[PDB]
Amino acid sequence: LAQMEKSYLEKDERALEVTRTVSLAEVYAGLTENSFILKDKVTELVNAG
Amino acid sequence: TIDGQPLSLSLYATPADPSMLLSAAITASQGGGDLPHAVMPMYRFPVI
Repeated sequence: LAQMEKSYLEKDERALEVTRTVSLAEVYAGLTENSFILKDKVTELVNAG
Repeated sequence: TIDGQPLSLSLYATPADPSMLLSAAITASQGGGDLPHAVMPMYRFPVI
């Protein structure tokens, strides 16, 4: 336990904490294969389930 | 004597005394602990 604890304390560094906000409509539009508009496909798939 | 026994008595040699046994404790001297390389951790002073 002291071996593993000392290894954790020697190998622990701070961070690089990156938040990436991803809009799925952009990914569905830039799909480059059967790409679509999300707001129309949702009402299409809801009214035609 | 007339019977062949000697007039002058014999010499009595002294036996050896029992010696005193001796022992000893020889001692060794190994090196001390040398300091390793220090690493800086991520926590503050009361935590470490």
